[PDB]
Amino acid sequence: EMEILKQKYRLKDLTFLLEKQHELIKLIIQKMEIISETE
Amino acid sequence: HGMTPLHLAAKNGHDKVVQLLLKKGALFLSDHNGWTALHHASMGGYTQTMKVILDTNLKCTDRLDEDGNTALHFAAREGHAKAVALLLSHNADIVLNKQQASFLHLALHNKRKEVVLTIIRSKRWDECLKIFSHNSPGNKCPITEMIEYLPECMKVLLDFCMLHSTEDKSCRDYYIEYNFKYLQCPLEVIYEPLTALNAMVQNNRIELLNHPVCKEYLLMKWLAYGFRAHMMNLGSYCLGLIPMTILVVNIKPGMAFNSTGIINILDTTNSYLIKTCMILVFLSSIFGYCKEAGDISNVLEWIIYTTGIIFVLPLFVEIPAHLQWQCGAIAVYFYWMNFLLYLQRFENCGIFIVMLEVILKTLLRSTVVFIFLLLAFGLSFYILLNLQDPFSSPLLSIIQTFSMMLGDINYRESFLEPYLRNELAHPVLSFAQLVSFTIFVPIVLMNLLIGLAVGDIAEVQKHASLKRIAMQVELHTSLEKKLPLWFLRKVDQKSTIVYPNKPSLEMEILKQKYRLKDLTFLLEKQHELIKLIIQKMEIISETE
Amino acid sequence: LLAFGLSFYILLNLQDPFSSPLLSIIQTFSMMLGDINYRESFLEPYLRNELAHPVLSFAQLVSFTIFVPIVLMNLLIGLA
Amino acid sequence: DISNVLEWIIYTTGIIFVLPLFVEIPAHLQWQCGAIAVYFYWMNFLLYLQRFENCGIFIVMLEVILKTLLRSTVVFIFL
Repeated sequence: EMEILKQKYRLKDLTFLLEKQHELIKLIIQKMEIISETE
Repeated sequence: HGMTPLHLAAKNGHDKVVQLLLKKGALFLSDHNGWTALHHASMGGYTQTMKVILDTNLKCTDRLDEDGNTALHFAAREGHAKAVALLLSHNADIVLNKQQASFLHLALHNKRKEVVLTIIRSKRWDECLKIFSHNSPGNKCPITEMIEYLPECMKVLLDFCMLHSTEDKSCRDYYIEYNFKYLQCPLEVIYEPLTALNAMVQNNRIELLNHPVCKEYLLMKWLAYGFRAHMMNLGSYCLGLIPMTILVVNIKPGMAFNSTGIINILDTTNSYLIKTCMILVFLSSIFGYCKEAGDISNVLEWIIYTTGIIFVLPLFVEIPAHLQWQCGAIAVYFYWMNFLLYLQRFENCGIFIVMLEVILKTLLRSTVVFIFLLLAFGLSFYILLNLQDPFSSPLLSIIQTFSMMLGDINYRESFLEPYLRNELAHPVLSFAQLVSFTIFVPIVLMNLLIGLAVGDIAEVQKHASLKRIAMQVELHTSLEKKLPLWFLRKVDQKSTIVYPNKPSLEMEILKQKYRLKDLTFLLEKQHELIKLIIQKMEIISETE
Repeated sequence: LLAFGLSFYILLNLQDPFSSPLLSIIQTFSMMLGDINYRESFLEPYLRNELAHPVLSFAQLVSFTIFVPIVLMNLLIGLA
Repeated sequence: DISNVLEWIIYTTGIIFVLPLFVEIPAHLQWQCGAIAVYFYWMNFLLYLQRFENCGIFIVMLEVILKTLLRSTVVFIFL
């Protein structure tokens, strides 16, 4: 039970960090500027 | 796909651009498959976009796509509990899907615990419970769905139905009340007696079945009709079981008797008791025959009734005492053997009867090997020890072998005394056969039986409480189906006040698997976004 | 025990151990542990023509031996 | 194999038991061989029952228990 709970906490931390990373990448796409491929 | 740029903005959850579009003369249209901006916001679970888009017209809340699903259906299916709460608070409309799958049903089928909890805590929980399909092959009543899929949500709902009040010290001030609204199917085919309990027992909801609400529901049904029916059945059986026992105990076996009294000089001392007992036995046997007119139990009851008729037959026509008392012995033996099965419908004795049945079944399975071993050893002992009374006949030889299987080998009297007196025809052969028999039957066969029994008992004890509650539920369901209309409404309570003072691996693994699946999906989306970043970024310095 | 004791009391009424209902149940309780007095109680009366119901008594003996000392004791040992 | 030895004993004792068909023999040896033959005949029928879906597992259990007993027989005989 202790090992399974530790794995679950590791996965929860991975999930939280992935949400933060996804938000940061969305910000990168939102704020970056494009001057060559403007279609 | 007719996707408006507003649809794209809602799909990717960009509040500011949605506000900019809506402010500068945007219009609410429908893309291919009938979706809209609210549908995409529900799919993405962007609550801010919902709250910004909902207060502009108040007309896109209830829109049907090409399949009939609304924003609430997508929000509940994707697992966005907060978006579901925001939609429900803003006068969301519940409409059955073209498939007849409501948003609560979609949440239950996808096993979203927090969405279901938020739905239950919503002020419109009863309304959302009301609308469901009464005839669709799937998408059954919500209570059954949560019993099957999410036992924890149902446990929380029952604790909400616990109604634990007067929590002011343990000073005999408790008036805790039990409510039974959610244990009865809310639709109103046929009327199933106990839908919730049957659903719980079918899905092995032992943790849910052990809840105080369910236990008290079963207890209330017991005191309502189950105890009455149980007492009626036991009295009907005892009316013939008991007088037979008095007849056997108060009359010396092998002696003829009739209504007047003992006829084998006439006693005329217990004449009234004897006449009453035989009258009761005859009436009970006739009642049993009539109930048969209108399985091992059937054969047992038929033998009991026939032997009861023959035993008390001298009421009208005299019969020899020999046949009378043979039938009396058979009748009393099978009467108590059948009372054993009558005890099965109890919460304290049923599991022992189940264990007895499984052990008996295993013994009957092994009886072929048993009788072959007994035949071998009995014929051997019959040839070897033919000059002894126990082994003087083949049938007596097999019966004696059966008797000594249990370890009661008469080693001294059967082997040693004849040997020292020079009575054994084949001494070495007889002693070798004795050693072989002792090694084989009483050691190996009995050890095999004890191991099989220890496995059977362990297997039965694996599902003890579930089996007990299953038998109780089945008995109550049969009783409800027996009493058609009036007794149910007479005894149905929906509420009872109780005075206490008297004045886990499969679920965890599945949760981990869902977490990993969500991580995988988010990683695909993140990888796509990074690929887009590489595709669209511009490079002016390192052009090689 | 009540079933088997009453059966043995009717079937073997002419024997001292089963001469009374209470003694019959006590004797059945005693022979539960596998101490069935097969010879003295069944075989010797049978060869001397003392059993009132020989076939019934032998069938009941086989049923008792199958039921109590085997099945009941095995059930108790598994529960323990 | 145990089956081959069982069958050989069965056949030899069967020949000796019904030998008076041609040559007379003392009844003592005849009936000793008859007892041996019938005992081993039913013991071998036990193995013949093994090729069934209802009795095979009991024969397997008997075999494993017998093997364990033969393993422990050294300590048994010393005690």
